Amino acid sequence: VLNDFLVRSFLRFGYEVSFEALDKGAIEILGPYGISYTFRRLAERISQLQS
Amino acid sequence: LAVFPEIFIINATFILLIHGVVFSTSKKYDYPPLASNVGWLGLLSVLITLLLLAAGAPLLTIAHLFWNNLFRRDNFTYFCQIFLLLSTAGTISMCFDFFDQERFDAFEFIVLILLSTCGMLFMISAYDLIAMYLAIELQSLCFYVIAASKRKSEFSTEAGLKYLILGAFSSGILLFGCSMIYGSTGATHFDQLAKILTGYEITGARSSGIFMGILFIAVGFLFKITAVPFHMWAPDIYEGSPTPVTAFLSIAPKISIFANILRVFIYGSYGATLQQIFFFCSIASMILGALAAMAQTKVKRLLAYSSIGHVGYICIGFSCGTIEGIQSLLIGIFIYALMTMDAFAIVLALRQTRVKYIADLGALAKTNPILAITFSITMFSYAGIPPLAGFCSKFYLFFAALGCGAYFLALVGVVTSVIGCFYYIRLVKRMFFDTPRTWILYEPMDRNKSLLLAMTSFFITLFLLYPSPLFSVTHQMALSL
Amino acid sequence: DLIKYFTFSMIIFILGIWGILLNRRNILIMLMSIELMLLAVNSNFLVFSVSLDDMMGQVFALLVLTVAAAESAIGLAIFVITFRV
Amino acid sequence: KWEDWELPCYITSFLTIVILGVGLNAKPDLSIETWAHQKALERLEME
Amino acid sequence: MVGALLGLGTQMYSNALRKLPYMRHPWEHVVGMGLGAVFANQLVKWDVKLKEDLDVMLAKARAANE
Amino acid sequence: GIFGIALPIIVYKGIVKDFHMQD
Amino acid sequence: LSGLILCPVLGSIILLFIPNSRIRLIRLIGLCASLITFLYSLVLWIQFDSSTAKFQFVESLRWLPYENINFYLGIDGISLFFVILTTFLIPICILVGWSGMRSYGKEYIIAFLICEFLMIAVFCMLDLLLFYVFPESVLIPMFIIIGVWGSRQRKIKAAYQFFLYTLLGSLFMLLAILLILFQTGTTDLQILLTTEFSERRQIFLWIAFFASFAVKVPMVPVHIWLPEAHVEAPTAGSVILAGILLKFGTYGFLRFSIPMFPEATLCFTPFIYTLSAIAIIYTSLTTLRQIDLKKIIAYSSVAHMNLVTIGMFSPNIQGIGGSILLMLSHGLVSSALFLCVGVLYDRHKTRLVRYYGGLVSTMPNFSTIFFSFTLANMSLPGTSSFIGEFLILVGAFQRNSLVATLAALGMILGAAYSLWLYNRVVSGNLKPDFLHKFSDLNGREVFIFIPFLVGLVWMGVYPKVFLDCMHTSVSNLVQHGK
Amino acid sequence: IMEFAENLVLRLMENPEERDRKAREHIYEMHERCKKIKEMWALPIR
Repeated sequence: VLNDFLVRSFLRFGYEVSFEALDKGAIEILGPYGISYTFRRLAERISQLQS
Repeated sequence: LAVFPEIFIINATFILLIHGVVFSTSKKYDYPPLASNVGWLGLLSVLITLLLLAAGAPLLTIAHLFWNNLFRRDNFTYFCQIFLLLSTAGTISMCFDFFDQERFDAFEFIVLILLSTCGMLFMISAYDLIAMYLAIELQSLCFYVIAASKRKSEFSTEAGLKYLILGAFSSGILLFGCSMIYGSTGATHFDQLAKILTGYEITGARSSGIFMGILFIAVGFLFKITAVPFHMWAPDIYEGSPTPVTAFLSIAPKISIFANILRVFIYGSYGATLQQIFFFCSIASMILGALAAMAQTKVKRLLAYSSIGHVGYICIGFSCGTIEGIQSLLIGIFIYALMTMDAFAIVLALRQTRVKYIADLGALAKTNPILAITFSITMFSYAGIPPLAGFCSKFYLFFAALGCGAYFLALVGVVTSVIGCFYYIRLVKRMFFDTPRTWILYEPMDRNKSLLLAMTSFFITLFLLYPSPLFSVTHQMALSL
Repeated sequence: DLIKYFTFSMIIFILGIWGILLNRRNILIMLMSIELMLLAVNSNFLVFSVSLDDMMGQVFALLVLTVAAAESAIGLAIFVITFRV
Repeated sequence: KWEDWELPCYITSFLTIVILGVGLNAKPDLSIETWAHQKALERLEME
Repeated sequence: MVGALLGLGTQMYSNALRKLPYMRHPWEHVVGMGLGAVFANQLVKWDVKLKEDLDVMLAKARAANE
Repeated sequence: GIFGIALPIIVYKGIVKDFHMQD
Repeated sequence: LSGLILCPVLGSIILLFIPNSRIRLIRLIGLCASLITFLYSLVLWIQFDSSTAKFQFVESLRWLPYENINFYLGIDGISLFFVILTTFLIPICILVGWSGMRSYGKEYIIAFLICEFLMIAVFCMLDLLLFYVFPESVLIPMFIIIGVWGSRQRKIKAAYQFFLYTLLGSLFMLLAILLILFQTGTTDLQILLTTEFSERRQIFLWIAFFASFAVKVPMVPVHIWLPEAHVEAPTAGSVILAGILLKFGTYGFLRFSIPMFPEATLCFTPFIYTLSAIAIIYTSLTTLRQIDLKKIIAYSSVAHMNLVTIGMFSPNIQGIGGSILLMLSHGLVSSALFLCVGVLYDRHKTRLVRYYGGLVSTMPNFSTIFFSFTLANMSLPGTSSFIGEFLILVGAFQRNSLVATLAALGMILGAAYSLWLYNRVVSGNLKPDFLHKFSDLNGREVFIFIPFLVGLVWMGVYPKVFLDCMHTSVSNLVQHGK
Repeated sequence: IMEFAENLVLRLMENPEERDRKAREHIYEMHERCKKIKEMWALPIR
């Protein structure tokens, strides 16, 4: 039973903090995603100045 | 009668122009700077007009001589004109510091603001393509002049020059629209153009002349109000020109051109065929406002993009022709104007800085903390924070967009307004809770800005506690159209 | 024949807006094209007033004349001020 | 507990505590259970 | 009315923005705002009257149920 | 494991649904 | 209610004309204004009749003429004692601030920005548009309370992406509120009750309200704002946050979810079931990971609040009674624990948690009271929180008891870590480096503790006076959900 | 008791017309549902 609790606490830390990092990393990535799309389109828009 | 608001502000401008020119060119008075003396009498020629205009409320429609020829006043023109004179009153009041402290002996900047206000009074009541164009260009010409006024710093000169180019080209587009519409209809009077354009249905009925005409008029207007796809210089226009002339050509032409749009696009031509371009303009304007405001530094250019975005948030009230939509648009102009007069009154309170960005705007939580409170109130109001007035504007606009079935327009509005709320909350936090950043100290603001900032700050916070007068006013204006 | 005297004005206006778009660098050509497109709409008003046999066109064309002229006055004066001393 | 030595002015709060104490039941009754033991008691009379 | 309190604030808020202390005779000119509040409420009444008039005009219009 | 609980939670939901199907 | 309604606004505004560097007067009079608005809340309680579907003391003032979206103010059932708890707690914040100088923390500013009874407004506001304005509106007062006098742990901020989502969720609810407002002109909550929506749209509108709510409610996917908002919050900012700002989401669900969209609620019962369940499981296990005391109490609060959710679902009169009474007991218990941890901070001036040691020597009465409230945050049967949570539990009344079996873990781990943390805080003669500065509690300190313990025990031994005054309203809500 | 608890409760009484309040509210909003559908119809007015 205590071997069970140790292995299960380790697995629990793993699962929960893994999905926590998953959430946070999705946020971090999906920011500059829109940033860079917007900047590419704006770059076309500012190359309109001297096309 | 019926032109007593115009007859006066034209006679008063002449009395001021002659009085100012005689004295400034006077050896006896040691060539005094007549600014703040032709002013003061300027802004009183506004208040006496606002008193001549508000009093004769039934008298404005006193003749027919004007009706089917020149211009038609009604309850909408009356209420929107009491607002333009009131918003011109604020704009002259905030400049009093700019006349004394900043070395301006050029009084005729005042008389040009007064002539522009007469041009706008004739825009609001403009009821014929010819009158609409002539008043539009009177006000735009006064504003080209007073935006290219500062001749020492080259930064204001090129800004005024591109403002003249953008405005003359916008007026050319608007005028080609007037030409196509007139040429394809043989009638310029909005009372005549209305009878023709009932059941026009461009997308269903082949009428290319009238279509291209309405499109060019809408494009010229969306240039004048500096909407998104045609702003094209508006940030540099607001940044380069001096601060009070920016406060003028940034709030008063919006009011006037928007009233003019309500005239031509809700009475002269009523269809769901033209408001599609305004729907697209609203979408991209809220988008550009949000994003560019997230991107800018210079407080003048930040207010430029914020005004572009808020002009977007206005046009969603026009993107549906229902009475609720027009009333939402009018609510949005009053809460955008009073808030912009406030933001520009604040930017004018900080004369000490040069062209400086939000970082130099910092430390206001420490130096003059009540002014920082007011600035946070105004910026929140733009964002639309619930307990303020800008929230009421954006919320009634979104509710009109929902009641008009434009659910996607409301969606893009809410996402852009939440982006703006985040950006302005972050700005207020960065200004208050951190970022000391070099502590530039300010000379105190004068009573004129003080009362306007104070009364407007009171209006923004204590608005939801009494929105009945403004809502009644704007619904009456919408019914009158 | 009205189309000949209008589409020609229409493409004069298109030339004006085209020169506006291209010449964002040089401003004197910008003002040239401004008065160009304020002619192509002015000549447009005159043509449409002769065609429709209506006088509002010519009244509006005269007022656009004496408004685009003041606009050119202020434009060139702003341009001369822009080239400071 | 020094009424004359009101060094932070706790007298307001203590009087509030006393008024809460006199915040009696008021015997409002007027409840769904009070009304139950009358209407459903009539229902019991139906037996 | 509430306009009196609001004016004293507008004047005091003004003093707080110019850095000046909260003192002078303009706090007695806030009675002018009390006059302003009474007029604004009076204008609310007059305005809802005119809006009801325009609304019955609209009800008469719009096909009048036909 | 976290997604496991996320899906087994709606599985308990489905157990409630099976109880609803019991009558 | 007509006159006795606006006590805090009148007090605040008429004090704004008293800058008064000598603090004594502003403290005294702000506290008196707060205490009398609380007295009028309590006499409004006494004024209650537990027998009507109508709302007890209805008042209004025209706000916009057409469709009359006006300040409709009802206090039936739940709102009755929600505003009571609000008032009950606001003098607590005014009283935790008898600090002598209180200079940088300019006393009148915190007085004026705690003495804003927009919480009273929202709990009485009974037309969900203006009702919408207020919880979103109280964020401006909350933000200034949270950091202006709040402890600075970081460059004061909230997760920016999470904050943007939190406010986006709030405005998403706004679109739903408008869709219902123009759906049938229905201005207020009585007529939004009467009306009937399209089942296809009821679910969309329900989840659209739920966005903002389940941000205000601390559900598992979005609840992180509580710990970060509290560890930086001031002693009296947390007392208000836990006290009321969490009750906002659950009361929002209670009024504008269950009797509004009965079919949508029926359809989404398992959704909220699993959401709140896994949220309680997470926030029970988390205080393992968290060593920060404020985060600990905030996560216990998340647990209790998702219990409030796992109970509000029900047409069980006992179910929603346990929901609202867990809300009352939570606004008592978590705020009492925040009072505790604030005293424990200040008396120690340290923001590490391993440093609170030898408490039975420094402040043993604080040990007694800290237990008297940590038994409650784990809901010792006998406390108010027990009555609340067990009516939450029996909320599986017409049910089949599968979510009570997840509340199993949610509450067993909660009680476990409650005891672990009360030990960890008071454990051992762990001599700290405080230089024999004992910091025994103040008479005013035990005073501000008095009312929470009193409400707690008076509920836990006699919940009648609160379940009564409520049953008529909740049962009406339920039959509309029938 | 305490000499006035009897009349201490008559600080509210039933007065059940607040339901006609919502009855006529509903008339209000039934009309108001015609707020946004209405627009320009008159070409015979001035």
